[PDB]
Amino acid sequence: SEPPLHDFYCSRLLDLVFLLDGSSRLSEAEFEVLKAFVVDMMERLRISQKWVRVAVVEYHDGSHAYIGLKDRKRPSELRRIASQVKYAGSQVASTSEVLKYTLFQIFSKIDRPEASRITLLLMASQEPQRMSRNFVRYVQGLKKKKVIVIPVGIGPHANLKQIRLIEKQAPENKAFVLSSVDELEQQRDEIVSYLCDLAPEA
Amino acid sequence: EVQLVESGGGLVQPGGSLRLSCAASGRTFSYNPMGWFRQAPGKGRELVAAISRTGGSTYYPDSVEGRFTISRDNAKRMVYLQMNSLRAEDTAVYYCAAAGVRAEDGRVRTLPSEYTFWGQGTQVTVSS
Repeated sequence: SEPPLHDFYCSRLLDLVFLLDGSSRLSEAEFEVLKAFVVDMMERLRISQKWVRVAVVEYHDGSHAYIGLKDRKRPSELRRIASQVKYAGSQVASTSEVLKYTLFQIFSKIDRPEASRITLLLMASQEPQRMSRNFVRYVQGLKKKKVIVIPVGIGPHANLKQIRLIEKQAPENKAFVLSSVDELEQQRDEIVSYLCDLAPEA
Repeated sequence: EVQLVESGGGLVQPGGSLRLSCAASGRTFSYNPMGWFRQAPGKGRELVAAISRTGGSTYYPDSVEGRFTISRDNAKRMVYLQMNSLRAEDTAVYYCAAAGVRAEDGRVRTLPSEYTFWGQGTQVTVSS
């Protein structure tokens, strides 16, 4: 066991998925700030197979999974892995494809019905419409598996209408719309309190 | 559950020292904000020391401030109360307690109603 790094320490039943926009709408330095936000959030969670489980995926035209929910590693090592996520700078970061991945790979089987399941979709870009044909189907699929989708729009190129589409599919799908990556550290305490509140204590 | 077990009480002369220990266990223990209460014979329970989840903040009432020190060891899941310059009026049963109301907030807790989990108490007697 590893002791808490902060007074805020979420010890609840939660599967938390971090989906990181891999597009070039974020510079390499801005992506660094996004990764620091993910690490900051992880430091405030009790990461363990019996408490908070985390997954970290960078999405472009396709997914690169760095951490899976079932990965039995020390929190310190998971935070190190997240801090070493490589910059992609891709042209396309498809929200449809990464939500498909979340629905059909991460939550293909619900191992923990007693836990809340939350997807933090950190978006900085807009995928081409030719990739969005099944976007609503995937968001609806996640709703049916009781997966809460929380879009975090970052910067002026975030897909605002997909964010609004996500909010409409289920009332749990609250959105956070930010000016830039610099705002992540300022809203972090609010976001993690909100996510913790969504999870049960027992 | 959360389980708490205290030790370290004793019989001391005025001016003496003790160091109470409280061992926490149970799967739902989350390095909760912890506190020490004391109960003089036939009276109520009073919070005499409190500490945050990390240990970076503490609280004592002015009646024991300067003389009591609360600390914790999260690797060992322990909390401690060092009691210096003991006075006759410190005679009481001392209880270790853990806050279980919105425990994700690890700040120091001063309200007794925030304390959910309790040890069995250890006796401190100060007599000349």
